[PDB]
Amino acid sequence: TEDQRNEEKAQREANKKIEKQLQKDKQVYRATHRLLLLGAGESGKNTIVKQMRTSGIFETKFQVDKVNFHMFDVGAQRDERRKWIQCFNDVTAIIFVVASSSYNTNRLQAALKLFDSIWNNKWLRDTSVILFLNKQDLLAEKVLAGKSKIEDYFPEFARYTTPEDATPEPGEDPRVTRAKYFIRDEFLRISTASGDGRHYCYPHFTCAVDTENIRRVFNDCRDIIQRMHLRQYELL
Amino acid sequence: SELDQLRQEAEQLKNQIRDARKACADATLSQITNNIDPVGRIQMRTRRTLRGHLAKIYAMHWGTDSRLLVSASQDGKLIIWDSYTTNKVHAIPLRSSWVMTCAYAPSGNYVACGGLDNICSIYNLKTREGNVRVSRELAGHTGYLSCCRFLDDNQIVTSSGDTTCALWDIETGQQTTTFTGHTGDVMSLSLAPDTRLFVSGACDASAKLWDVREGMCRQTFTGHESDINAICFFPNGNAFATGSDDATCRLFDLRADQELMTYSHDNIICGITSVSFSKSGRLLLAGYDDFNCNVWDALKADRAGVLAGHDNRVSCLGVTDDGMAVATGSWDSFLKIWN
Amino acid sequence: QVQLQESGGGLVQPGGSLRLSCAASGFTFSNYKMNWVRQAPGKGLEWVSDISQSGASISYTGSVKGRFTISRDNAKNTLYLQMNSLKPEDTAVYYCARCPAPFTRDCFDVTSTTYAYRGQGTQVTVSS
Amino acid sequence: NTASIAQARKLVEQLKMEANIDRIKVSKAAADLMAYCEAHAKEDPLLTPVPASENPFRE
Amino acid sequence: SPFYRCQNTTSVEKGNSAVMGGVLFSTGLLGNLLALGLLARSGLGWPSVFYMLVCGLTVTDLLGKCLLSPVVLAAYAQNRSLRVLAPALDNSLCQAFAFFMSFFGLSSTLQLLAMALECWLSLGHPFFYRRHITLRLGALVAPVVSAFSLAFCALPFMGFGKFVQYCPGTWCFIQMVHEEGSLSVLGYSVLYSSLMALLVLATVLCNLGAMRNLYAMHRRLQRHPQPLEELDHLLLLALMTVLFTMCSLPVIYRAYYGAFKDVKEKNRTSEEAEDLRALRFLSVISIVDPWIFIIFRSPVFRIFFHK
Ligand SMILES: CC(C)CCC[C@@H](C)[C@H]1CC[C@H]2[C@@H]3CC=C4C[C@@H](OC(=O)CCC(=O)O)CC[C@]4(C)[C@H]3CC[C@]12C
Ligand SMILES: O=C(O)CCCCCC[C@H]1C(=O)NC(=O)N1CC[C@@H](O)C1CCCCC1
Ligand SMILES: *[C@@H]1O[C@H](CO)[C@@H](O)[C@H](O)[C@H]1NC(C)=O
Repeated sequence: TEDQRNEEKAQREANKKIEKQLQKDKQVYRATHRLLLLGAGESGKNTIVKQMRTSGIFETKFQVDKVNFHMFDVGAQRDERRKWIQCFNDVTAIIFVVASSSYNTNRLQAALKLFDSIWNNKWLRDTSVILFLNKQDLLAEKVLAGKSKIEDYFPEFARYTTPEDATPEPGEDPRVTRAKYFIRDEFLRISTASGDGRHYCYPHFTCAVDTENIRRVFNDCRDIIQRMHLRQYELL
Repeated sequence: SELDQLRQEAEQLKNQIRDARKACADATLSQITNNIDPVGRIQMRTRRTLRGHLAKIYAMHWGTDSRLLVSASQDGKLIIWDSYTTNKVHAIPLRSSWVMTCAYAPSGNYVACGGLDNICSIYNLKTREGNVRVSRELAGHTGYLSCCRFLDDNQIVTSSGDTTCALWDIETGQQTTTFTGHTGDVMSLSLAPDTRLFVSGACDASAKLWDVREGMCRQTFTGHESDINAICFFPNGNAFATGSDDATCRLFDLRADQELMTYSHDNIICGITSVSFSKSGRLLLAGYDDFNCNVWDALKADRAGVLAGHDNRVSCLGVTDDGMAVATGSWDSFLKIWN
Repeated sequence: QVQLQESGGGLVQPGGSLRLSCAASGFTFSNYKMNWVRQAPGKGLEWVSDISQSGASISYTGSVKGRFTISRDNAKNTLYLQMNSLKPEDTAVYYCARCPAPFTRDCFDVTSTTYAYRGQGTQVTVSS
Repeated sequence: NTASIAQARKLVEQLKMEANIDRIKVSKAAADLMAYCEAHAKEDPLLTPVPASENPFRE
Repeated sequence: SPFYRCQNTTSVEKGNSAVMGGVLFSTGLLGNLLALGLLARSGLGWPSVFYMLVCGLTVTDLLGKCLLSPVVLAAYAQNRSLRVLAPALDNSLCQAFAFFMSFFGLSSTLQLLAMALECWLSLGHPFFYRRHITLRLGALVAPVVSAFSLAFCALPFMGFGKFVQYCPGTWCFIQMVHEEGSLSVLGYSVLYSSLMALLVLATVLCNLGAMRNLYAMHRRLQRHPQPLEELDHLLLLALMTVLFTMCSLPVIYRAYYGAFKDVKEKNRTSEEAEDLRALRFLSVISIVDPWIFIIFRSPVFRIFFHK
């Protein structure tokens, strides 16, 4: 049984070499944060990709304050998402990009329905969503001087008023302030109905020329990690 | 209109099929049984716990020697285990981290995997003077890879999210045959004991029987009412079982061309992720979303046992070729061997 | 065999009324949330309304609020959509859609092209 | 419209070859599955447990 | 006249009773047993780094009370001082009593600092916490702290300090007053309490840093059965900080008052009663530890008194 003892010695040595490599991989895995970039082509999702910087999936890597982020964009998949979206249940956050100017087909209602399913999916109940309401300048044109109207697609907009805690931008018309915060309150109505303290929604107004969305992703992700760490002190 | 006439003729043909199936349904599987002895209580214990994956495990597959096992996790890792000693034999880093399926070649020389990158990658485990490398990448699917199974060292059949199945020539990397007809994402495939037929389950609540050497659909089965997640052949090749999102397993017969048995309970309200048979076919093991695995009596449709050891969703299941043990993978990043 | 069959559409003057029906078979009707969707002659598939497993949880798209009424009948496995004050913008093919899984709060792909759990639809034309 | 009639033509042709097959009685098919299990019951370790000396996973 | 009267006495001085020393053990036994009863239900299902730290603190608090209190209560019952309690063990019982009393004070203070550091790092530097703080590190806190505390508190056994018996004769501790002002006796007394002073200061600063982040987290959420919110976590940190500081400073003050004030202007009757209250105050930290860290977090308790 000398050969039997030697081959198990050789098998134990090969297991030790693997375990040493898996220790290095564990340190890299927990020092890296993964994000899912979700949105339609018209929403300006591709413009967010360059701000951060056939194939089934694309990856973008960027670093903020010595912290590594890996963002994944779905390249070649069908519009039925109910099966492959379960793969992103353990990401740090889902980046949801919405064309706020597309309210008149009703692309804004389509984005609200997709956000409702993501927020209420049983495998995504602990995943936070970073919401980017994109193209505020396009929304500015269609509300102030344009004849495009949002009350016909959203009858509740007539009774809606700007909240007191809302901060209008410098040099911003009051009429487009109502347009921005009405769309934001549409998503906040969904998120606060069944948030239950497991996941949170972080809405932001963005533009193509901003180039500050990379910092806002970092700050929201820091808050997501803090609240994950806070759940360990209710130990019973 | 010509489109309306084709819908009427299709509706007429569906009634002819339904009447033909009802004509041969003289009895049920329950009536033929119900005089045989029940299985009893099946109490299995965990014999091994395999640790080392960093993220959730999506797939596993036994080798034909019933000792070596391969598993896939979404930490971008492919680990080959020795189940008798719990030693790790290989750890293959993957180019894409979103693997959804894995396979073990019956010769033991190759392992395949794939996922959201729409590629089935072949790894050679017997490289001369080297480590494990990528032997071949199979491209051509326009959707995510969901399942793959070797026929031999040079042929492999894959399922995909583009509502198709394909047969590949590994040496040339080209699709030899394309299997079309499903209208939803194909989630699983199971090869017959003789590699002449296979069955697939898709998200259109149907299962199809395919002929490998002719590339045509022979029979279609429409028992379930929601998406089919898993499928597995009976040991003799004349039947198969499916698991669906409607919290129900079902058994279908090829020669009778209809469903035979339904495996469900009132207090089970979660979908089935994986199914497998024991060596004789008497037991039907199913993995569920409520973190458990149920053992069913295949002939009497009464639950005989529970495998409850995972803290998260059970995602994959597998029985050895000698029938000695079962393996369960889960979203808690652990594999267990039950006996 | 999951089957959904729609009926009740037709030509109607503006300001008229229609009632649509959806006979369901092949599944337990009381375990699923049901939807109405439509496709305009130029645009794509658009969600209209939905109703929960037991009713009592009803939502509409904004353009039809106060004019459309969705109803459920679990005893007869029928879905209804009462239409009042019809506009020429309501000309579409209306489909009866079922959510993919039972006992679920979310419904994902009911407006996707080539969705399995949707019927063939009925044509509604509003013109004077 | 062209893609709709093309899909419906292939649906009819698929249903024709599936309708014209020979099917056996369910009782005949049920008796074959039952006879397979009883001829391999003694060869199923999960059904009939093996002794601990014959179990490679028992330590 | 020697400063310590009861250093050679063989009986309990008249005018003392075990009521105060029995209440502290009775309340501390029921609190820590209930806390360990709850930890068994959750962890074993009849874990985080905070779960590992809390278990080590509760084990130390239970071991300290069950090991020291019966010796004190036996002295009152038998009317024999601590150095004639076990004649087969002679005065070695007093030396071991003083060693363990100083060990449990130092070990529980170091454990509370590590629990303050863990909460400050996880909320103040969440990205640094995720890279470097693991479950293995949290399981090595109580063993490594105890190994250091056992070696540090054994310095008087090596010739660097003294242990003496305090009136009424029912307890022993570090000698803090020396008539000749020897640097050997007074050097360790100052070194022990200076180390304890820096640990208390670091624990208070770490708790203040953690409470600052908890208020900032609540402030962001304000902009937008029941789980614990940020403010009740801040409420429990504020309560622990006040009690930990209040019950630790009497011991530190006695060591500095005994090393830097001349003995001739000190009196003796008042000093005996003040040294006793300092160690009775220090005993309250183990009584209130299970309630702050375990029992008030239990859903079972929150049913009866919602807050
Ligand atoms: C001589 C007899 C009468 C007294 C024994 C004195 C020491 C040998 C005891 C007293 C305090 C005990 C320590 C108190 C607390 C702990 C934490 C305990 O860890 C846990 O309870 C959970 C954390 C983990 O498992 O790592 C490990 C044992 C240890 C170090 C104990 C080790 C043994 C110690 C040092
Ligand atoms: O002499 C007298 O009358 C009272 C003597 C005063 C000491 C109390 C001893 C005993 C008791 O009697 N009651 C307790 O709780 N004890 C145990 C405390 C103990 O946990 C603590 C840990 C931290 C360091 C300091 C001691
Ligand atoms: C106690 O006895 C020691 C000698 O063992 C002596 O030095 C000391 O002064 C005595 N203390 C008293 C009597 O208070």
